[PDB]
Amino acid sequence: ATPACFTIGLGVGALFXAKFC
Repeated sequence: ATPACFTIGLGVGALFXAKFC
């Protein structure tokens, strides 16, 4: 879901977890 599929909880892992963590 492009930006709509950012993820309120996990989204961080996919988004923030993608470069970080």
